[PDB]
Amino acid sequence: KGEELFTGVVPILVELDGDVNGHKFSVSGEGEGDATYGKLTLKFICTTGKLPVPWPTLVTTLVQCFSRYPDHMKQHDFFKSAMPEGYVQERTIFFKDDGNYKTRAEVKFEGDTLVNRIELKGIDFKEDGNILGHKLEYNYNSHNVYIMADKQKNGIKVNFKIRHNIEDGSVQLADHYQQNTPIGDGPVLLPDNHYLSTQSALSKDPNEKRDHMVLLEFVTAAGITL
Amino acid sequence: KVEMYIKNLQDDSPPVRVYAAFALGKIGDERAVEPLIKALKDEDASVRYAAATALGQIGDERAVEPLIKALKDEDGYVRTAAAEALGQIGDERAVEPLIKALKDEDPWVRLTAARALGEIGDERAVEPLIKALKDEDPWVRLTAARALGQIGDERAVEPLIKALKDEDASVRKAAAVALGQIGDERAVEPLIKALKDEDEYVRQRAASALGKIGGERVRAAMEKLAEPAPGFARKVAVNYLETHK
Repeated sequence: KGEELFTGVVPILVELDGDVNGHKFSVSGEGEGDATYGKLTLKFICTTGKLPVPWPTLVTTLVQCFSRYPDHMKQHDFFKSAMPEGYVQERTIFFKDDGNYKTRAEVKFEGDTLVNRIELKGIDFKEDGNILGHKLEYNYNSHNVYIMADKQKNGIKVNFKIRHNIEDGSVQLADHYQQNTPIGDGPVLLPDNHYLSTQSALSKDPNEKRDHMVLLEFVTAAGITL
Repeated sequence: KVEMYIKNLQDDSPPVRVYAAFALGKIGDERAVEPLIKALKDEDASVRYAAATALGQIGDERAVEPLIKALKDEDGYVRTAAAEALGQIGDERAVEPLIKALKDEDPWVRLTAARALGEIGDERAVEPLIKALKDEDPWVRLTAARALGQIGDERAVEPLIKALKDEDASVRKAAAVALGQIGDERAVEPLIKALKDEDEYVRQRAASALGKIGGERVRAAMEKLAEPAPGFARKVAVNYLETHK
């Protein structure tokens, strides 16, 4: 099953409910993924008005099952192996010298659709900091996402640092600590240590007057030899 | 390994080529410039996009004419990566072809070209960028404003004063930063008014724009503002008079 469900273009839905320093919001995303290209094409709208944080701070929260695993690495793809029952993903994200987000999501098929549902809580943000003071540039860097088997349970531990460009020419770091565990019974691949190498471009929809983000993303697994 | 990715650029499977191209832009080695220029004509648009992205990252001026050409690609993402790549390389030969791209059908392509023109810093962009301030798309207008700020040419001062009244808060905000960056003192009174703007971020940027302009003109406008102003505007002035002498 697992990887089988991903052989063509799969439609995606994303739903996020967040509350950061008391400002509640929600975001709905729609688009598609092509795991053979490690490619995502998505549009996200804030359905509750203006987004109280910068859109780039939410890119990682807003489907690593669409990463490209190369042929020789297929036995390390935990994400697709958990499907269709899917997995729970949890993070804490520490914005250096500022607040943090804690998040919990379920990623699974609902019908023919891969759906990411998330709840996000963030606190201790600085009112005129980079986040809440909207000082981040509307762009996105390339990163390496480090993945390891969870020694204790069927699942993985994942760690990385997101670099967020600030408009004055400095960089804000967001340290991600992540855990994924399967939802269902179907056994899962517990992978050797490896990483994903990511690329993302943010844009806007010229017909869209709501607060929104368009996203194009390319991700491949790597760091296993052959 | 750079050897390996250059080799994988030739693979049958487009995905293999795609991530070969990205990887090579990351490594930054000059050896890959030639084979990546080849990949700019790959039949797969994802490959073309990766190749263009990587050529921007390598920073090598031998990719400039090949990328000027990718400004005409049928794919808007490829054309976007081409414009961004030329901004990053900074070669002045890109200026007139990016000037043209200011009229692309895809507004994100227009936006990216305007960004790239600010990054180059070439004077020739000033007038077309001034026109892009009236683009239908507010993202383009914003980015044109920010690019004129970075070019720093005095011709943009009056058009930017006007943009300070644009219907979109984000354009007004970028117009205010740009005025601060240019430092021309005609901006003082208009900026003092933008301290009255409804949008808090417009307000704060007009405040730091005035801090950057400085000089006797700002000083006197603040002595006056600390008397007949109210709200944020008055705090800005009392604060300024404190810190500045």
